[PDB]
Amino acid sequence: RSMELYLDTSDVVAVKALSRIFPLAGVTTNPSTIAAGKKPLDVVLPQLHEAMGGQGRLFATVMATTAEGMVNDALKLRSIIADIVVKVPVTAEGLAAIKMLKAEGIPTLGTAVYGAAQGLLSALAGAEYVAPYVNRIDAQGGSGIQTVTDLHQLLKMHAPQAKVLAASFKTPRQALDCLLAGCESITLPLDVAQQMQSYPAVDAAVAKFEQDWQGAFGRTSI
Amino acid sequence: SMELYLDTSDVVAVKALSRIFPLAGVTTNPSTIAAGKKPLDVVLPQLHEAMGGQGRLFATVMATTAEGMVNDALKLRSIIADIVVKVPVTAEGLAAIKMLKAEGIPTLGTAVYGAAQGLLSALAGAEYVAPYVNRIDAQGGSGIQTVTDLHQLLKMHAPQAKVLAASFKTPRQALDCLLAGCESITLPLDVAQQMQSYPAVDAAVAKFEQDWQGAFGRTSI
Amino acid sequence: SMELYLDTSDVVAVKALSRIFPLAGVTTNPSTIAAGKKPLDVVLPQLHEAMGGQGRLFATVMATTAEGMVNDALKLRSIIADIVVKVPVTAEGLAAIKMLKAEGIPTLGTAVYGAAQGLLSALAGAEYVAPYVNRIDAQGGSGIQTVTDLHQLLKMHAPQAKVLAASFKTPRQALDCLLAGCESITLPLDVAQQMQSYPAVDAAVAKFEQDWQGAFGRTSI
Amino acid sequence: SMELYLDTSDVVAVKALSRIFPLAGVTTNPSTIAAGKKPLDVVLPQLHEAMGGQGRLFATVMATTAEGMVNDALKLRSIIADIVVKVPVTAEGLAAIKMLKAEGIPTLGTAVYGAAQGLLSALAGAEYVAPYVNRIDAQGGSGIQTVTDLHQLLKMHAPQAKVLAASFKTPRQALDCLLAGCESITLPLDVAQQMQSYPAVDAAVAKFEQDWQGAFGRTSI
Amino acid sequence: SMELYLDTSDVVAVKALSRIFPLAGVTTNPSTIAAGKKPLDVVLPQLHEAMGGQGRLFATVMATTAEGMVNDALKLRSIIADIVVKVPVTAEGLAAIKMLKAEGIPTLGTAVYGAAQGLLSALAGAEYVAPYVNRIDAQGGSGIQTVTDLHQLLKMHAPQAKVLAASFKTPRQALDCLLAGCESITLPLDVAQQMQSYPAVDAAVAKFEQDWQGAFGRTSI
Amino acid sequence: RSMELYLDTSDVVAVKALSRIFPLAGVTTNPSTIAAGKKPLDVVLPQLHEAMGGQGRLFATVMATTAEGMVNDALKLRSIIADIVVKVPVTAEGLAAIKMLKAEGIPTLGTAVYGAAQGLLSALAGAEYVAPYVNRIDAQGGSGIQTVTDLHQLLKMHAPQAKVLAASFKTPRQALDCLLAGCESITLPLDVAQQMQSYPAVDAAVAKFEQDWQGAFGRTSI
Amino acid sequence: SMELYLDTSDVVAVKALSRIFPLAGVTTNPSTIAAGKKPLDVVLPQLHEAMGGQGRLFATVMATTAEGMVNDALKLRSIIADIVVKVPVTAEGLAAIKMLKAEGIPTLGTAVYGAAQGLLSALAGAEYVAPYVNRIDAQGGSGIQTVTDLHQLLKMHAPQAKVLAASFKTPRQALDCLLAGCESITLPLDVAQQMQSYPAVDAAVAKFEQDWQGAFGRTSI
Amino acid sequence: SMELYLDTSDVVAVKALSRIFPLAGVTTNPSTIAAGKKPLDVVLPQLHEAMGGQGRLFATVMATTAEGMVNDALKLRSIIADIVVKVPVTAEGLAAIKMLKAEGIPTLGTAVYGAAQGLLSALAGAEYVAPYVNRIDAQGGSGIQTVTDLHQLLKMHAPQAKVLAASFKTPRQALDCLLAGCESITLPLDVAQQMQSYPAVDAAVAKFEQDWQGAFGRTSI
Ligand SMILES: CC(=O)[C@@H](O)[C@H](O)c1cccs1
Ligand SMILES: CC(=O)[C@@H](O)[C@H](O)c1cccs1
Ligand SMILES: CC(=O)[C@@H](O)[C@H](O)c1cccs1
Ligand SMILES: CC(=O)[C@@H](O)[C@H](O)c1cccs1
Ligand SMILES: CC(=O)[C@@H](O)[C@H](O)c1cccs1
Ligand SMILES: CC(=O)[C@@H](O)[C@H](O)c1cccs1
Ligand SMILES: CC(=O)[C@@H](O)[C@H](O)c1cccs1
Ligand SMILES: [Cl-]
Ligand SMILES: [Cl-]
Ligand SMILES: [Cl-]
Repeated sequence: RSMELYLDTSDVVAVKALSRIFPLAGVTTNPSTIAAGKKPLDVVLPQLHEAMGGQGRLFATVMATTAEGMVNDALKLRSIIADIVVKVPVTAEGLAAIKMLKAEGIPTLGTAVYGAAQGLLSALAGAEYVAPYVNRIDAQGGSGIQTVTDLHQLLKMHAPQAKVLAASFKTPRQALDCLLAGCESITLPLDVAQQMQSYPAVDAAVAKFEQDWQGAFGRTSI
Repeated sequence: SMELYLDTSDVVAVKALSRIFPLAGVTTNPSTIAAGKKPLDVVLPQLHEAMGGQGRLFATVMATTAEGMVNDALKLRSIIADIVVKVPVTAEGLAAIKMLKAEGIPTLGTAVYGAAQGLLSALAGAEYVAPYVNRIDAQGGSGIQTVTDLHQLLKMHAPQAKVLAASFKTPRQALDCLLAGCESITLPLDVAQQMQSYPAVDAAVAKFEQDWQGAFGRTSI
Repeated sequence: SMELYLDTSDVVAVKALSRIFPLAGVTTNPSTIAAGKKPLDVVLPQLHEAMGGQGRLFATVMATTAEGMVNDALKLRSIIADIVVKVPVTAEGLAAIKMLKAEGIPTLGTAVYGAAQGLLSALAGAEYVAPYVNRIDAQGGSGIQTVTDLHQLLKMHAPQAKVLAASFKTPRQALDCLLAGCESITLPLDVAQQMQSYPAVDAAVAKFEQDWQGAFGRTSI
Repeated sequence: SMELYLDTSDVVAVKALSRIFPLAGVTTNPSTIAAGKKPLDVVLPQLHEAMGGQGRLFATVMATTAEGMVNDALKLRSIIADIVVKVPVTAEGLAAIKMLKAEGIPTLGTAVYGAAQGLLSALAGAEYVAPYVNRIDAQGGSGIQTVTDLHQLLKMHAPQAKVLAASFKTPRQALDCLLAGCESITLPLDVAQQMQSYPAVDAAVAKFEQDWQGAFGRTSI
Repeated sequence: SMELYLDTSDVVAVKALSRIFPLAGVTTNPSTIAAGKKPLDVVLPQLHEAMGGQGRLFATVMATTAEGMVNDALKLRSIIADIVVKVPVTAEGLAAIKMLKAEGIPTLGTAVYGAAQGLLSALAGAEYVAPYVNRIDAQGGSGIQTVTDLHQLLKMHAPQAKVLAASFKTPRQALDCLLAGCESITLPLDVAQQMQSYPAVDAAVAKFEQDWQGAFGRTSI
Repeated sequence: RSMELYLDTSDVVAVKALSRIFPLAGVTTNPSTIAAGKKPLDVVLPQLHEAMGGQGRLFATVMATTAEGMVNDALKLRSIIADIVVKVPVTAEGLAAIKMLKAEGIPTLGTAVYGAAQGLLSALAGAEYVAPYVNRIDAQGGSGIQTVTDLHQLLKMHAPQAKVLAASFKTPRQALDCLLAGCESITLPLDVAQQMQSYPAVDAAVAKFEQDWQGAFGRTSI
Repeated sequence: SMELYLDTSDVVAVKALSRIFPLAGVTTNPSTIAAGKKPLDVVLPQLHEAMGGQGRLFATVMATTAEGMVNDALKLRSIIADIVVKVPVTAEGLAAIKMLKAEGIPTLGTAVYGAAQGLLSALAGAEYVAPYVNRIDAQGGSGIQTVTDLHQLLKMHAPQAKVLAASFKTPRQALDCLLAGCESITLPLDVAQQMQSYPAVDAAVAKFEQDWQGAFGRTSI
Repeated sequence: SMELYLDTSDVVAVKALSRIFPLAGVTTNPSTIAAGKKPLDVVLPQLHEAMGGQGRLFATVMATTAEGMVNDALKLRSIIADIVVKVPVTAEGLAAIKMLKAEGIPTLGTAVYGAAQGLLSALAGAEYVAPYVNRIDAQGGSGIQTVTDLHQLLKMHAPQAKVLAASFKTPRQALDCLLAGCESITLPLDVAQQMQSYPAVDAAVAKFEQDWQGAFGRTSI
């Protein structure tokens, strides 16, 4: 029943480096980070999978406007990565697509979720993950944390096969607050993930350990 | 696990929104049947087909004695074999719900304006109870508090029944009902159709498209 | 799952309301049987018949010593094989409830005015505990608070017992007991006949009939 | 499910109240043993007999060292084979409790003035933990708060142990302890009597009788 | 259920307190080893023996790089076969914890100053997470809040991990961690030595003795 | 706006002894304790007044059963003690009496109060103090603390010229809980007051002060 | 605005810390006076001048009878004319506080272990009430809860008095008292020192200096 | 009534954002002054001019000793006669704040990482206390909690002082500080720039424009 922690990036190098340190469940991509990488899906998706040692889940986003075109995008994505999770923006056509994909047996995530009812609808349609945009919700004068709180309650009561996968972070604290509200998965962008490697108090505590050790013995080693 | 219903008799709307929303069914009442100009024997099968043969239908008895309500219920079931029969929760309605429980015909208790009235309908055997959220507000109560209390009462005192909240003017009313734990909900057309547009979602998707076009010169996968 | 009871000895009213309400049985007390002016050997089979041979019956012992109360319990059980014996929660009553649990005759602890007294009766073996909600109010206490505390005590510390709340002047009191978790209830006649009319529900049904008429020329299905 | 105890060494009171209260046993302590002037080998079997040969008994060790306390335990168990041994929660007492757990002799941690101390006694092996509610109050703290915390600590961190609350001046202290989840309790005689007999219950039974003799000219059933 | 630990490497003190406290084991850290002036291969078997061969031991790695930390873990395990390896939760420590999870060596994430950092160590595979309660308090934050948050985060998002709170100045800090749900705890010597004597307890036992000798001439049973 | 602590007794020697220790505002008598004292009102009441050194408020209960009889009793009590406060049990006739005595300008207390509504009624009729029987309410299965809480709120919102004067106590904790609920005055029975009279922990702290002082100066005193 | 005190009789420390800390004065007690090994007539003026003639002084009576406590108050006030006299809140101390109020000498009620005790000392006339926060904890209670209740009691029932919390092992205890509304406080030396230096502050000041140096080739102006 | 500040040394940005926002002034620190590459004597009057010659300026001392910081403050006040001097809340900074209050120079206590530290700075005389919200988050605490506690501490215990919260990554952090009561705030450039873009507002206005055009054939008044 462990939580799932994802990297929100398309940057293969960073995924390889951070995979060594973090207990990562996989990588979420979106069209903007794919485009930023400049490499097409059929190139970058296997590269990201390789960068995680072949383990973990990948997510990528459909691009078509109509529900049926979104199903065709899903089929292409799955032909690139057989067990990829298909992200579908939760519009009306997106809801139709999510229902179609549930009928086809292809796992989906409802993305670009700005409110709890919209998120719950995508889960009822069949999405196994629902991704509210926490920081984006804030920026249009709402509360991303409250949306995550409500959405998580609604999924657990009314669509219990789905999880919240919160996205859109500017600080580690936002992600902490989402987890404290029960949200069962999370995808962190690169800078937020990197702010979680510091803690100078830990460094000083290890330094005092070493000073005491090299002071009773003649060693910093064991 | 929750059941989302559409509160209409408009067969065109049912077919359109069946494509978008995860509908569990359609609830009719006398007023939307009438406004549809079509008799039960025509529009009930049209509704059933408009959601692709899956889905639950609900329709309201019209008689005013309990035995008359049982008669109405039998006619409705002969029109649609698995239909759920809405009985307004009056004294006679409670009698009808009791008799129909005996008959093995599933019932919903409708026109509920208060938590205890709703619980009674559930105790008599209704497997759904439908408080009128917005109408409760309109006589100076709180439809949300009635749904909250009714849900608690059903979950500990009549656990076979669900709240099926109805009567909404805004999507937020329905969201508040769901947050209070209400297990099913039926939405009128304009509320469901407000749950379709999201400007910020379209702006994010348009930005995705623009970035994709800047990098790959295309708009497609 | 909840048990709804009628608190009366009036046989004609039990007959009348057993068709409408979903009754689990009837509770009598000394004052109620004395208003009836028919002895326990008459009115108890009549009350049993007026519920269609269904539903449970409750009646109160009159003796003052535990051994006397046990004798009364055997009398009542000889009149109605499956009757539940009401015992006022005094010291002797507590002793009698213990004795009756040893005998295997189900009891209810009645005339409870405080949570601790009620819990003691449940621990003695009573299956139901009956606080007098309104009478507690009149002592300057809070019937609702006592019911709330008693239900928590039973669920934590005597889980084989249920609160069967009694003594009501308004439907709201009974609803408040049910929302506090109280698992059964017995209503006096007037409070039963205040939950059986709602002008808003009749107006709703009337508007439904008006639309049906204005669209099909009939008020029938 | 809850265990109610009497906090006394008075064999007459035990006989008389075991007929009325659903007692699970009797708790003795050195002061009440002394006040009875009878040694343990006399008064413990008297107490066991006054409970009708059922019931759990508790007695306190008197030794000051762990190993002496273990010897006191063995003495106590020779007097009453299934007695629970009360050990004051001092450092030596914690030692004794661990030893007695190894020996298979059920203990109770007594003279508990704080929640951490009580949890320690339960972790060492005590199956009951006995905070002194009123004494804690008298020292400037809150006995109810200590019972509340200790019960939470036991259910999370030593789930084989129960709180057995002791030291009471009013029935309300006992009730507050039970509402806080306390699974067992032991009452001193005066509090136990205040829990029997309430004038409003007697007035209610008297009015029941009086109008049972108004219609019907009788006293009985 | 709960696991109580001593935070020390003083072998004599461990042998002494293991007779009184219900210890689950001993945690060491590099400062406390150094202050003991004995190397690991000497003092770890000594602490194990001083606990009587039962009990879990914990010891900290010294390397700065993840691979060297894995090395230290193997060495520690050669000294004590079932020892838990404490890894400070840095980036390299997180790497070391993931590697050690792959190796099947149980780990504790130590030097934890915030809830998210601790949660990460559990996700990487640590079975225990040790926030420094008082050191968080000293830097202006709240060690109790960090423990409260961390416990919730582990119970819902990393359920195979427990909080093992460390760094205490008062018994009240440890109590508050346990009231927050903390499933294990490691106490420094002075703090363990302060929940070891209670004046009001000794006064109660002396009152017992006084009454007992006023009645039976003697003390002892 | 200091609270008022009263002693609930008519034992003159206990009043003199306990007034030395405690900051008493006065003494409340009732018929039972006056009877226990075996001395008529015209002799105990002046004795109690002097046992408080002349300062201090006195309270005594009427014995008559009709409103006009109670006004008579009140006039007699005021002839004994010019500024005595007249206690009136809150019955229907008691309420009529309190209205009449308000008209007379004679301060009154509504006593034998078992419910918040009853107590508020007595204050509305003109009582300046209202005395719920905390422990008697606890005794018959209710909550004297809740009754004090509700009564205090009612008086502050709806009868602000009146104060709660809580009575009937088996423990000091009941009294502290009344005070924490805002109750503005309290009358303590002898045993409860006497339990508020020693604390071993304080004596241990003082003994340790003395022992450190002796170790440093060999003196024990200043 | 708040009064922050130092809880010491170390003259050198008082002079040092008075330069850093915004102190309103110094509280002495018999233990710290004795540890300084100088009598009152010597050390009190030394402390006064170590605060630069500003600041209030507090000192404790030694006598055990009320008359003796008053006599001690007179000696104390002849040494320091505006000193506040600390009286331990015993029965005799309550008497002494009453007498000193009648004399017009300001008092603090010390060694308060419970909220009602503290309230009594304020009612008797004490301008300050000093609970022993950490010592209340060590007895198994909660010093923080005592301070909270006492502050509420003083504000509604003895408004001329302030809580002056004392007895601290951590700065967090002090902070929790101030958050509870505590209007004055007195810190021992080690807690006082912990409250000034924070490594993260120094790190931020160093980063500021480094940026300045990089942009201007200096660390000044 | 609340005071909104811009946290920058960028003279151009100050002029731009002065046009939009209701600024009360500008806070500088060493890092932003340094990043601007202009000495205090040059950039501080530039900033004053960019604010239209009104509003408050803040600048930080660089010295490490109280006496050094005081002379730094004198230099600052010679550049800007009414400037507020930011002093990092260390021990030396505390002494500096006390001395500067003696000198009548307004100060702000900066680099506050905990509520107690900040309160000390206000008690020493600082008119403003600046916790570093985001930096507190970063080291494992909660900057929002620190702001909340500090604001309560200042309002109860140092009412002449205001929280001036700083260090922000999002507008939400600042909103949460204001909702906790914090009375002043200083925003970095990018957060201030997120607070001037509102897509839904632009959409509503464009809809206004379109309706006005469809009715009057023009877009203006
Ligand atoms: C039973 C219902 O569905 C009603 O809510 C109907 O939709 C309304 C018309 C005007 C207010 S409510
Ligand atoms: C237990 C009952 O059946 C109620 O009728 C109750 O006994 C009354 C309250 C007020 C008058 S009678
Ligand atoms: C632990 C007990 O058994 C109680 O009886 C308690 O110790 C008291 C006796 C008298 C005043 S408090
Ligand atoms: C080394 C640690 O992690 C702590 O266990 C240690 O006990 C403390 C040092 C300063 C305050 S507490
Ligand atoms: C009327 C009073 O003033 C009370 O003292 C009353 O007499 C009590 C009975 C039991 C405890 S208190
Ligand atoms: C009056 C005092 O300051 C003492 O209570 C001192 O502060 C101590 C606290 C804990 C052990 S000694
Ligand atoms: C002290 C300040 O004025 C802030 O700029 C603070 O230093 C930071 C927040 C995020 C990165 S640095
Ligand atoms: Cl049966
Ligand atoms: Cl050690
Ligand atoms: Cl008396």
